[PDB]
Amino acid sequence: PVNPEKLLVITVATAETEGYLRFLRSAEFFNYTVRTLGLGEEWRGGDVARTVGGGQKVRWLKKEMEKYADREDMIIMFVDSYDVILAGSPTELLKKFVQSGSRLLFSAESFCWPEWGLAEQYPEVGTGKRFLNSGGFIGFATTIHQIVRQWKYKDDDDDQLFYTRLYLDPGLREKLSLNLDHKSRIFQNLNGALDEVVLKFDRNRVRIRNVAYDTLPIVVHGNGPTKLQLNYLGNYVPNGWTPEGGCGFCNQDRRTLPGGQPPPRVFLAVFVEQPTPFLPRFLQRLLLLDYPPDRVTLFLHNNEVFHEPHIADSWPQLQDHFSAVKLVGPEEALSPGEARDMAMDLCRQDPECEFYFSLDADAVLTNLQTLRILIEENRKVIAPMLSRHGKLWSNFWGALSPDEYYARSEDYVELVQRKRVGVWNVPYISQAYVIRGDTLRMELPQRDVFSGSDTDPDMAFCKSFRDKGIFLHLSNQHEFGRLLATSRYDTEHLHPDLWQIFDNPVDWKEQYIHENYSRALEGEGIVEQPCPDVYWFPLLSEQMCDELVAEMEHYGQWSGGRHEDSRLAGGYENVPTVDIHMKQVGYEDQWLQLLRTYVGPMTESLFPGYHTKARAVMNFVVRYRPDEQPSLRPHHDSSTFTLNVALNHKGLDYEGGGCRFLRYDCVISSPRKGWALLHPGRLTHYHEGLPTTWGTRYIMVSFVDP
Amino acid sequence: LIALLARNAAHALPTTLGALERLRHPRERTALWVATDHNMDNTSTVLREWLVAVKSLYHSVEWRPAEEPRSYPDEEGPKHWSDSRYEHVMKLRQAALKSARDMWADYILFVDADNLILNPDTLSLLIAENKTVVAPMLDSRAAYSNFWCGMTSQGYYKRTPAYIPIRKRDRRGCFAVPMVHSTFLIDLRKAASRNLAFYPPHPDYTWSFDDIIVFAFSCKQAEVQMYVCNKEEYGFLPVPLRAHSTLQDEAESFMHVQLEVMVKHPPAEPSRFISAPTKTPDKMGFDEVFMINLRRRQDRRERMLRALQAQEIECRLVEAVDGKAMNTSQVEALGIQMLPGYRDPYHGRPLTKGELGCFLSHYNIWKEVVDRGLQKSLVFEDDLRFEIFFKRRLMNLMRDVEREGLDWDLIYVGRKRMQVEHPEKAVPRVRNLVEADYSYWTLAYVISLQGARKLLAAEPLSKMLPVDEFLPVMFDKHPVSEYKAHFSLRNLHAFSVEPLLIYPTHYTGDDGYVSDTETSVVWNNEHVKTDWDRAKSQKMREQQALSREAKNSDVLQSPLDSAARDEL
Amino acid sequence: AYFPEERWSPESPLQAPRV
Ligand SMILES: O=c1ccn([C@@H]2O[C@H](COP(=O)(O)OP(=O)(O)O)[C@@H](O)[C@H]2O)c(=O)[nH]1
Ligand SMILES: *[C@@H]1O[C@H](CO)[C@@H](O)[C@H](O)[C@H]1NC(C)=O
Ligand SMILES: *[C@@H]1O[C@H](CO)[C@@H](O)[C@H](O)[C@H]1NC(C)=O
Ligand SMILES: O=C(O)CCC(=O)C(=O)O
Ligand SMILES: [Fe+2]
Ligand SMILES: [Mn+2]
Repeated sequence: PVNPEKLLVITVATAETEGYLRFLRSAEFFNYTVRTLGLGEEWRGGDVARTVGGGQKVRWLKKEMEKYADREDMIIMFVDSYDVILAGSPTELLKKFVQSGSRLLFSAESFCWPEWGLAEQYPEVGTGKRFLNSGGFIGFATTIHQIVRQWKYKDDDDDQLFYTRLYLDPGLREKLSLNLDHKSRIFQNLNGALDEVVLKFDRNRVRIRNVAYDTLPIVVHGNGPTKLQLNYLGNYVPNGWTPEGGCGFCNQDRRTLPGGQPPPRVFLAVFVEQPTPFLPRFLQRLLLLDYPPDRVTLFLHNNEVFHEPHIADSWPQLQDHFSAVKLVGPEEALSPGEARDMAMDLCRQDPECEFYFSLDADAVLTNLQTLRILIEENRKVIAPMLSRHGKLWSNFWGALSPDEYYARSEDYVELVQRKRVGVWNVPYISQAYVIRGDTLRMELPQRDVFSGSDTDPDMAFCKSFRDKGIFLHLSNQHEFGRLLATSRYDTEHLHPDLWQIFDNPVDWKEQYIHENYSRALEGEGIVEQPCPDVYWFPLLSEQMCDELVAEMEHYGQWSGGRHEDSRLAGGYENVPTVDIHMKQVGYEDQWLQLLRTYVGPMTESLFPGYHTKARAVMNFVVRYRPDEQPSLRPHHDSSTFTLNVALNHKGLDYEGGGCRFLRYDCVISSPRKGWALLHPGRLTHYHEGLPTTWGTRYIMVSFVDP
Repeated sequence: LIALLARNAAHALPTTLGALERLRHPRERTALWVATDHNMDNTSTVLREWLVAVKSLYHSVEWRPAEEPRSYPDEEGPKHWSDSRYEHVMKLRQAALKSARDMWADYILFVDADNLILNPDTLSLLIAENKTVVAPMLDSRAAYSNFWCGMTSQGYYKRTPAYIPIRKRDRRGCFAVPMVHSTFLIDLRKAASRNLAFYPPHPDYTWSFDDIIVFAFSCKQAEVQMYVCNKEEYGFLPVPLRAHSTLQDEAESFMHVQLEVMVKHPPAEPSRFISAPTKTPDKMGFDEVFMINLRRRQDRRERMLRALQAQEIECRLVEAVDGKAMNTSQVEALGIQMLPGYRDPYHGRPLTKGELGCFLSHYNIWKEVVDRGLQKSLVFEDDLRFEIFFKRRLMNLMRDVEREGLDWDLIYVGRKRMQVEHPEKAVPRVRNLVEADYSYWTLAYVISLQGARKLLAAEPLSKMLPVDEFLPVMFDKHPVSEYKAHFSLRNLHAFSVEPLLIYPTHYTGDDGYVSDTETSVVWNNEHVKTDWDRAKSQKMREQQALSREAKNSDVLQSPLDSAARDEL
Repeated sequence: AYFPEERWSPESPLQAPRV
């Protein structure tokens, strides 16, 4: 029945790092009484775990212990403060200590770090660990007083070997009742026992379990090269994310931009490389962000001569928008690492940047509030969650292989599909991030972060950030955007973007398909029935029309007109037209895909009970000119129904007429640029073409389901 | 509802159905949805007979036989698991789940046709745990069992530190496990059980297309934890054979399972409503099979005779001289003389009456072997266990030894190696054979007529030792040179099989361990009785010492003795 | 793949009786 108030927590930490804050949060979760030593004092040691060290905490605790040299009734425990996260309540800890009944319990470890020779001197242990680790201990104040009063060495002396030598004395160990926790009852060192720990969820809290010994530890000390694994473990224990209650320390600690002052200055950046499709859309989208232009400093670094005309066209609009606008053209012959590094240094040497916000070329931000929410988060580093459409490829990583390469974690499939929501600790981010300026200034002062080795610049950047001890958070609470596909982007066309129908269908539809199509499909009117069994619904936007006529005029070869044919297997056209079939241009497969995806459902909803697979063999674009060819004679079409789409605006470019249904006395006189005509053409509908008078007109015709 | 899918299970069905019949659950509250398909044997007929006989005892029986085809065209053999077979089995399991749902039946137990559910209370015990999915832990001759404690990411076995502590029942308890298979209960009364399916894989299912993995994913997506319970010893199952294995290998594996049952339990009695196939014992091509047994021992005698009839091994019972019942005048009339200076190396005794009786029993067997001119004879002690395929593997080895010729005298088949060091030299061109070193546990060996003649010509009666001290002397492998110095003819060509086929039934210190050889009085006097000193019994089992660096890699192994699936 | 998860869920309530 030990009272909880007799236990005092003692930790040492020179500075205040994010790890120390995490430990403080974990300790405060179970109302622990923590006293910190060496707060602000210089680290008179050296490398934390490279070869040796730890000779200053002993001196500090020897100076501290003089106040409690006689407090027998008090129980004191010491522990690291940078890679330790508490998990259990004090009551169970003191209960376990009472059950052990020793005077000083040390955390046991698997290997002998400082020396190897003294291994045989250790008393034998059945199943658990045998050696001693200096990661912490629990003991009476008099006992620790006696054991550590004997310290008289240099401040740079190693620590664990002194404890090992003191423990190895048999008589003193018997007198001091020194014991080791071999079966992981209190302390669990993640080094060497990575496979003996599993996460045991609960309702409103989380814990860890040692499967090998079937016990629940209280303190975990992820020492050694296990920073990644303990950092992963810190996402849940003890209040990270439980199924009942969402996220924990994920909603508080927000700036909320109060005061009405001009919002903190932002140094935007753009790195257009590996030529990115749909560039003009992103350049246009660069303006409509929800942040005042006077507080936005742009830096557009190009690396492609191919994309030079687009940036040149867009440049004046940006120049009028932002307070400061700069360009670095492709002629500088600058590798991406240099670009990122001098952008980083340009902000780093300008005290007026407070959040250096990179944004790569292939990251479309469909949410216009990304900057506001991310800045409100006030994380040291933070990235938004973007994933390819209908895949698993995201912009972060779960865990790193021993080769420092992409492995697969366990929760990654959860996080990519938003089954879990919060702000997650992550060992690699890219393609969009928000870094705090102070971290740039007094935390990353060296210049060479992206260059300096053979590794990729991004991996080098995250590796540099990992060793310095800086967290790389990541949030996916809302929806932020999607990553484009630049695996293959041919550029041997006037508008090579038109071939991107397979690669990025959603943005292709957004740019190209007429904006009124979806509303018409879901059934709020729009579609018209000028004559029975005839329908008028808009399909294409103006960009499709103008880029298509541009491509076809680039080809230029206007074959057709003769009553015979070689493109036809039969070799005898019922009626000839001057036409360019999609087969010779190489665009036919994309057109069949478009018919399959964006026309089929329209016809199925328009004609109930009809089922289609959208097969088309003959598809072409016909030009009507008053001098080349007149309109067609009355005839019939060799297909179930015919899709008829105009390609240029009537009046502004040409004057004429549309279709003429003989059996119904129907005349179509005003074709629209972005609309399509659907009508059966086998039996019921005898149609004739009206003659063009002035100008030149283009019409797209296809025969589906022959 | 008790379900059962059976294919080519005719060797196993008689004992398994009797075990199901012995379950203490009211048959008017049970059912049956037994289906059988793609049978190459008479399984459908045996099952039809049983179901016809038991039909009036159960609430209902739904029978869906398909006698043809006997195989799929995409199958390479009876043990090949093709995708078409996996798909069909998944469809069958889905249909069984549907049948279970339509009668609103309380729970479904999918018993596999090769699972021996020997504990009659298995159902009541599993029901009392009140779990949505719970499997009885089934025991097997290996680390194999009906559950996995771990999976990496593709659904393959992943060794975990929990498996061995669970497998040995050092930790008893219902344990969360990522997979249970073969035998498991689903509670259909629990609401969450409605979303489980085996036929349509989950839309998000992206793992290997395998019937046990797909169901585990469905369980995972439904948030249904599959618990495994090992609180009791529920029963036994055979180990999955290799793909190129025959139906005979499967039948022999199941027979070995029944033999292992018979090691610690009364025999699993077959159903009285099912016939039993006639066995035709043979002597496996040996000239004689001897069985040494103490007249006072009958439990072991009966067990061994049943085990031999099980393996179709003909044997001649050989009686034995009870040296403990022997008086001095009988020993003297036989001319039995102890080797001068003989002292048991572990305790400090001259000998026991039991060791004398054993020695004289072997001497009498060797004499009969010589008098009859028996070219090859097998000698058994009564507390042996069989390796898998024992008879066929031993007959193949002996046929290879004879065909390739060998002047062998005492090829050891089962022993305790006492010299634990560098490997022994493999005999060239003879597979699975090594030169024998110093050995304890002379439980059984084959001897040739030449060896028996040499042993009789050694005149061993004037220099009596225990058989396990005499034999290493006779092959010049005895470590004590003084004992060899007591003898002159040391020309036994002794070899040993590497994969021993026989082990003790009980080791020293095992529960039920009794030694009629060690617990005997001293040859002389009657007040010097030696009790078994639990502290002094030493050679309990020469196997834990063996997990050392004895190599043994270089012996030509036989294709036999191959088993396990991805759970070992 | 480090630290395999143990996501438990409370059992579902019993289904309503038939009629
Ligand atoms: O900037 C500092 C100042 C002090 N320490 C101390 O270094 C000791 C060991 O470092 P860590 O536990 O981080 O490494 P390990 O040696 O356990 O792998 C701990 O007591 C910390 O208080 C540190 O890591 N970083
Ligand atoms: C907090 O913990 C203290 C000591 O650790 C204990 O005495 C007290 O009951 C706890 N109070 C709360 C808020 O639960
Ligand atoms: C789409 O339809 C709406 C309906 O009100 C109209 O306002 C808009 O101009 C249409 N878009 C076009 C014609 O591009
Ligand atoms: O060119 C064709 O034959 C089809 C076009 C046609 O007749 C029409 O536009 O109605
Ligand atoms: Fe037409
Ligand atoms: Mn540490």
